[PDB]
Amino acid sequence: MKYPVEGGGNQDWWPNRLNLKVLHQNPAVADPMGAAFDYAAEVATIDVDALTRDIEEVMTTSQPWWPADYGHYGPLFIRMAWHAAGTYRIHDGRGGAGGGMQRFAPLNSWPDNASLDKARRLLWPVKKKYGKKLSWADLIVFAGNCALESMGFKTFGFGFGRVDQWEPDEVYWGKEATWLGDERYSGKRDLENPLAAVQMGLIYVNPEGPNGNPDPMAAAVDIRETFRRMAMNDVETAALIVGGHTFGKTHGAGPADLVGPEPEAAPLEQMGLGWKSSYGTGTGKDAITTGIEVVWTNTPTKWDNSFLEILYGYEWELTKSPAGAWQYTAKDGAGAGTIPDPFGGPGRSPTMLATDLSLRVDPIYERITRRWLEHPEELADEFAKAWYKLIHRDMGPVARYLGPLVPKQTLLWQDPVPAVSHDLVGEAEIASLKSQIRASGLTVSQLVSTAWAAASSFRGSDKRGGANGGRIRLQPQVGWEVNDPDGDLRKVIRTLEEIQESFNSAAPGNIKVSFADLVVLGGCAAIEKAAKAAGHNITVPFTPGRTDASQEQTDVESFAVLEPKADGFRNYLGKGNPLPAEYMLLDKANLLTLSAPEMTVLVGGLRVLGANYKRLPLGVFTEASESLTNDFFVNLLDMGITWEPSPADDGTYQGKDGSGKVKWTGSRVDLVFGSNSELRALVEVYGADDAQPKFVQDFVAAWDKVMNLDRFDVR
Amino acid sequence: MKYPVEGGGNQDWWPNRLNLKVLHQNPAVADPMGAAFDYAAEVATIDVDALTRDIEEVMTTSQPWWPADYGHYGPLFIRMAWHAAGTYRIHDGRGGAGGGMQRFAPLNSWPDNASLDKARRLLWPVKKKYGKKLSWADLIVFAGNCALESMGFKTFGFGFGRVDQWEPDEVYWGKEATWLGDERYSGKRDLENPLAAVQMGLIYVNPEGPNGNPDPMAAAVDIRETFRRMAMNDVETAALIVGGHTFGKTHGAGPADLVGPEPEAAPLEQMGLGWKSSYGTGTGKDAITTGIEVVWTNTPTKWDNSFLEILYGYEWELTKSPAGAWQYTAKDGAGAGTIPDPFGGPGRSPTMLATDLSLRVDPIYERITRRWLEHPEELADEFAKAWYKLIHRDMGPVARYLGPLVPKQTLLWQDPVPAVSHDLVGEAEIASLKSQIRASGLTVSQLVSTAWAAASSFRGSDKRGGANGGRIRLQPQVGWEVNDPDGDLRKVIRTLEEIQESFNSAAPGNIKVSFADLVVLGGCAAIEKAAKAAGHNITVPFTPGRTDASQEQTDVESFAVLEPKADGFRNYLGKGNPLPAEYMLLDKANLLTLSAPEMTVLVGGLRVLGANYKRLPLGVFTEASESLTNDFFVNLLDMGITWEPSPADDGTYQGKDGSGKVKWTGSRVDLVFGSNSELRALVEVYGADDAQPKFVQDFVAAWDKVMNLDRFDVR
Ligand code: HEM
Ligand code: HEM
Repeated sequence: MKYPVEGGGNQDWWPNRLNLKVLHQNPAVADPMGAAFDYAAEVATIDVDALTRDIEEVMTTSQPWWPADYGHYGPLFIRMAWHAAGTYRIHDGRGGAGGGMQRFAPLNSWPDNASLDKARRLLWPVKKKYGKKLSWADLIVFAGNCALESMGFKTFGFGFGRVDQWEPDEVYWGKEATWLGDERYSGKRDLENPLAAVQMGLIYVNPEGPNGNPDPMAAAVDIRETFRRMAMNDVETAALIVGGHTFGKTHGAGPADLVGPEPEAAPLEQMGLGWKSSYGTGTGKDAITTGIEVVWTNTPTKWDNSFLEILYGYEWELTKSPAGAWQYTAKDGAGAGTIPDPFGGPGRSPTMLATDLSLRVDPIYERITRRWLEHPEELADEFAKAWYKLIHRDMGPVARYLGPLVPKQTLLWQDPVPAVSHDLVGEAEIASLKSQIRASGLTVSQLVSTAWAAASSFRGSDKRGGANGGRIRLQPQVGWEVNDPDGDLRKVIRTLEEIQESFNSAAPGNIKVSFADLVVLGGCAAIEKAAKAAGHNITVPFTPGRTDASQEQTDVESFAVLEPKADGFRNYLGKGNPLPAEYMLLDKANLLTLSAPEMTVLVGGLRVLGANYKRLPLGVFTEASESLTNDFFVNLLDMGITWEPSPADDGTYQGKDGSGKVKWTGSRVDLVFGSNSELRALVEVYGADDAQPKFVQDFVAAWDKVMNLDRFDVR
Repeated sequence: MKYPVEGGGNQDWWPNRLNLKVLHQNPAVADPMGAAFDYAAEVATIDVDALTRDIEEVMTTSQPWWPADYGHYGPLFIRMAWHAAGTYRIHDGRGGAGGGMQRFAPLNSWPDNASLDKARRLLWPVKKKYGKKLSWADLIVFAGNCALESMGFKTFGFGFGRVDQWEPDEVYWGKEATWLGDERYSGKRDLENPLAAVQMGLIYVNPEGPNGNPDPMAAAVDIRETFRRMAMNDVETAALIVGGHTFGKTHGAGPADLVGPEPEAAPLEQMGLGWKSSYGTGTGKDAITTGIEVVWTNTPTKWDNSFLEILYGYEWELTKSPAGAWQYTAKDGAGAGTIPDPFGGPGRSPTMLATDLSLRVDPIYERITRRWLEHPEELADEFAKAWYKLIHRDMGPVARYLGPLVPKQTLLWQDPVPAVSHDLVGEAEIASLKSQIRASGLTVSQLVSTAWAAASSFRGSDKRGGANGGRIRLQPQVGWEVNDPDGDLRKVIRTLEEIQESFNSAAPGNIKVSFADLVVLGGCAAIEKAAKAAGHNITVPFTPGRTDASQEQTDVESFAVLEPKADGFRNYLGKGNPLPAEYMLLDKANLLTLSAPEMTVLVGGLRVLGANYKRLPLGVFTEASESLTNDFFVNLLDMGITWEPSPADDGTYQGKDGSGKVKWTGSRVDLVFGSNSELRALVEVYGADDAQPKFVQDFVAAWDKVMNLDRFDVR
C-alpha cells in the first residue's frame, strides 16, 4: 500500500511473518557517537555537584510555555522519573528507565505520559551543558532524585551509566489498537503476560479505579498485581505511592476534548510537544494532564507526613473534577481552604484519588500505612529503599552503577555476587583445568549443555541472569525443566565442584577458582575437544572472574521470571508461549542480544554438539556426534530430503530421503532455517564447501559472546 | 496490536510516520561475512571456465522435484536472469539484479516470479561449490548468460561484482494491496511514477495484453512504456522479447486454483519453495506457472531465427490455454505437429502470446522485426547488446565490472568518463589549487553549492550520477532547475575552467588537473575556509582522479531521471513529489547512501554554509553565514523561539522570539529535525555545548562520503 519512507514493507503482504529486525535493534549506523564511544568513561568524569546545582536551577526557574506549579518543577520531575522507570515488567524485564525510552515512541505519547514531553524539554539546558557526559536516560531519573532531595528527602543514593539509544525499543505493550483499551484479562482477573499495566498506555493502574469505577477496595487488587509485576511488594508499593503523592498535584482544569494530539501525532511546529490545550492558557493554571484535579498535600513541595495525616485525617466522598473525572474530597466541607493553589489562588479542600484511598481501605495497605501514620521515619526508610529499587531495577549487575553517589550496601534484588577474594586463574591454570575437565568423564553434550544452561539465563532487557554467580546449582535454576533437573545436571555439578576442590587445594600461590568459572570453562573445554574431532585446532576464549553466590544471595521468587518457557537453542518448547516456536527463538535470541548470523551458528553448532533438551534427535543433522562440524547447514540444504509434518502431530517433522525412509527429524525451530528466505540465506553461508573453518570461528565468537553476557565486572 | 517479533511496532499507532529505517538498510550486524570481507578479492580468484562447466552440468541434469523441459534448464534460467534484471526502473534506479533481491521478499513471491523459486534452488550445487567467491546475485544472472551460450548464442560479455545483501531492499512497488491489482494509471494510460510495470507483481506487462484484454496493438503501447521505463528503446525491446522467446515455453497445464501459496506464505516443510500444485504430478509436464500454454519455437533449446519465422510464417487466431488464458494459435490447423513436447509427448501447433503479436501488429516493432526476418545476424547483434545492458544496467561505473569476461568497448549507457590521461595532482598541487580557489573570489556558498550539485546527483540504487565526469557543466545537469542555472552556476563553471587552464598551462611538468575534481576540490576549499571563520584549522580530505566527459558521452534523455524534483539538503522542493518534503529528504538521503546521523549533520552543515537553493533564509539558523558552526542545531532547540505556519501557506514557518518578531524562517525539512523524536535526538547531540568540534569532524566525514560516492575507480 505505502512507500517504505512512510512505512510500507513485507509485513504488509504477509502480516504474521517472522520479523528478523528484532535482531538488529539500535544498529551502529543509527548511532552518531562513533565506534570508540564509551559512555561509562564519560559519565565517570561528570561533576555531580555542578549537575545537581544546574538541575536545581531548572527546577526553580519557571518557563512561560509551561509555568511551574508552586514555582517548583520538582514534583513534575519525580513523576517523570517514576513514569520512566515505571514501564518495567518482570516477565521479560523490558521497559524501565534503562534506555531513556520515554523520549521515543510509543512511550513519549502514552496517555499516562501526558505533559512529560514538556517535562523533559525543561531539562534540555542541563543536557546542553553536560553533553556526551550525560545520557537522557541518566538525566530523566536523576532529575527525579534531585527533585526528591531538593524538597527535603534524603535518597539512599544513585547510579550513573544508562546508555542512551537512538531508535525505540520494540516492546509488546499489549494487543489493543485503541488507547486505554483493555483486552488483557482472562479468568477472574488474570492479567495477560508479559504485561504489568491494566490498559494500553498506562503505567500501572487506572487513577479512577478499575475500568473507571472508583472502588478503592477493587483498585487495590490492581495496584497489588501491577506493582508485583514491577518487582514491588506490599510495603514497597505503599511506600512509593505515599512517597510520591507527598509532592505535587494532578491536572484537570478543563474538559479533555479541549486537549490536542499526542506528541507523535502533532503538528511539526509544536517541535515534539503534544497535547496542546485550548482551555484558557492551556498551561499552568489551566493545565489538563489527566483530567483529575487533586492536590494531595498542604505542602506539595516539601517532604513531611502530611499525606497520611490527610488520608486518615478526613472522611472521603466521591466527586468530580472540572473534567468529569472521579476523585475524592473531604466530607462535610472539612479542610475548606487548607491546600494551596499552584499559582497563588485561594486554598482548596483535601482531595485524594480512588487509588490513594486503596491505601486506607485495603486490609494489608491499611496495616502498613497506619503504622507510618504513627511512625513517619519508617516511611522515609521504606520509600528510600523502594525509590532506589524503582529507578535501578533494570540496571543489572552493580558493576554498572557509576559515580560518587553509589552506596556500598549490597541489595538482594541486585542478585549480588561475592567480590573476587583470591588471584585469578592465569593462562597455565586455564589450560590445566581444561585438560582436567576433559579427563573427568563428562561428555561434550553434558559440558556444553550445562555451560549454555547457565549463561543463556541472561536477558539483555534488565541485564539479570547469566553464568556469573554459579546459580545453576542453586534454586530455582537447578530444578528448571529446561535445565532438566532429573537429568545429568547434578552429575555435572558434583564433578565440577570436585575439580574446584581439587584445583583449590593443589593450587599455586594464592590462585583459587570458582565453580561459576568452571561451568563455563567446561563448555569451552568441550567445544575445543569437539573442534579437534572435526579436525580444527582452535582454543575457545575464556574470561575468568565469576564468583559463586550463596542460596541466601539468590532470591528464588525473583529468579522465577528468568525461567525459559522456550529455548530454541536447546530445542525446548514448554507450554504457554504466546507465539509458535520460531517466534520464541527470535525472542530468546533477542534477549541474548544476538544477531541473525550469531543466532544461526549457535543453533547449528549446538545441535551437533548435543545440547538439545533430553538429547532428542530433532535437528541433529549429523552422523558424527561429539564433533563440531557444519553438518546441520549442509543437511538442511540437501534437496534429497523431503520434509513432511509428522504423522503423530507433535510439532515435529520427518525428513525422508529418496528410498522413502526417514533420515532426519526436525522441530519448527529447525526447519525455519531452511524455510525463512532470510535465514536460508545465512544457512547457505555456513553450508557452503568453503564454510566449515568460518563456521567454527563464528560459532566460537558467538558462544564466547554468550558466556560473557553478564560480565560487566570486566567491561 | 502485535508482538515486535511478529512485526508489531510504532507504525501501527502512527501509520504515516516518517520511517527512518530506510537509512539503516543492510546493517553490518545482519551481515555474516564480517567487516573485512572483500568480494572483489574473492571473485578475482574464480575459475570462470570451471564455473561455466558446473552451471552447464546443472542445466543438463534434470532433478526429480522439478524435471527439466526438453532436458535443459537453460531457458528457465534465462527467464530467471531476465526476471532478476527486469525489476529495474529508471525513475528510481531501484530494482535490478544488482542485489540478488529475487531470493528475498517480496520479489521471491511475486506472481510473475512463479517457479523461479525452483530455478534458483537448482543453482545451490554451484553456490555450494564456490562459496564466498560467488554471490547469488552474480550466479543468478550468469546462469542466464551461460544458458544462452550453452544453447548456441555467443554473448557480448559479462561482469561479476554484485554483492549479496542479507535483508530485502524495501522498494515501493505500487499502491495495490492485491496481487495483480492495478491502480497505477490515470488519464488515457499515463502510468504512475516511479513504476515500470502495469500491475502489482508483474515484471513488465500482462502476457494476455492490457488488463487481460488480448489486443496486441494495445499491449505494444504498454511494452513500449514499461520497457522505456527500464531503459530500453524499440530495438532493444524487440531484440529482448524475440531473443528470450527463442527459448523454452510457458507453463499452464492445469487450473491456477490447484496451485498453492507463494514461497513467503507457504508451510515450513516446503523449505522456501512455493506454489506447490496438486494438478497431476504438479511438476514437469503438469507444471503450471502463469496459466498460459505456449511454445514459441520449434527448437526451444537452440538459438536460431525460428521465433520470427513462426511469428510471420503463420496467421494468428485467439484461443484459450488449458487454464483459460488468452493466447494465439496458427489459423487453419497450420503447423500441426511441428512444435516439440518438453517431455516426449506428441507434436503441437504454433502458439504465441498476445504480446508476441505486438511485434508484428505494431508499426514500429514490425519494421524492426521484419528486417530481422531476413537479417538474423542483426537480431543476434542487437540481442547481445540489449541482454548485456539488461544484465548490467544497475552495475554503475564500469570500474565495478569484474572477471576475465568484461569487454573493452565503452558504451553510452554506462555514462562513461575518459581514463586518467596524465599524472595526478599531489599534496603540493592540491593545497596550491586550494589556496588559489579561495583567492578566486568565488564565495563559500558558491563553491559548496556547486560541489554538492555535482556529487549529490549520485544514487546508490543503480550507482549512476555523481561528480566524476564534470557533467555539471554539460546538458542536462547545467540546466537542472535545482542547480539553479539562471543563477551563479555559469560563473562558477567559467571561473573553475579558468583556474583549470591556469594550472595546466602554467608549469610544464607531467601534472594535469580536470574540472571534475576542481568542482569537488573547490567545494572542499570553501568548507576549509568556512571552518577557519569559526576558528577550526582542518584539512578537508580530497581524492583526485575524476575526469571530464564530453557532451557526446552524456545521454541527455538518460540523465533526465537523475533530476531531483526535491533536494532537502538544498531546501529545494519542486512540484510533482509523491510525499511531503520531509519524506523526500529521507528518500534522498537513502539514495545518497546516508545514515540518519550523516543526513542530520549535512543539513545543518549545509544550511549555515549557504548551500540553499536561491540562497533562501529557510533553515539558515545562524548569525554568521559562510561560517561552519553547529548554530542550526543550537537554534532549532532554542525554546525562546515559537514556531507557527506562515500566513501565506507556502510550506514555510516563522520562528518568533519573546517580543513577537520573526527571527527565523524554516520549511518542513528544517523543522522535522526539531519535531521528529528520533531526529531531535541527533540534533541534541550536535547542538550541545561540547559538540562543535564533533559536528565539524562529522560534517566533513559525511561530506567526503558524498564527494566520493562515485569513485569506484579508486576503491
Ligand atoms: C498506584 C499507582 C499510581 C497512580 C494510579 C498514580 C496516579 C497519578 C496521577 C493521576 C497523577 C496526576 C498526573 C497529572 O494529571 O499531572 C499523579 C501525579 C504524580 N505522581 Fe502519581 N500515581 C501512582 C504512583 C506513583 C508513584 C509510585 C510515584 C513516585 C514514587 C508517583 C509520583 C507522582 C508525583 C510526584 C506526581 C505529581 C506530578 C506533578 O506535580 O506535576 N505516583 N499520579
Ligand atoms: C513484454 C515482454 C515479455 C512478456 C510479456 C513475457 C511473458 C512471458 C511469459 C508469460 C512466460 C511464461 C512463464 C511460464 O508460464 O513459465 C515467458 C517465458 C519466458 N521468457 Fe518471457 N516475457 C517477456 C519478455 C522476455 C524477455 C525480455 C526475455 C529475455 C531476453 C524472456 C525470456 C523468457 C524465457 C527464456 C521463457 C521460458 C521459461 C521456461 O522455459 O521455463 N522473456 N515470458
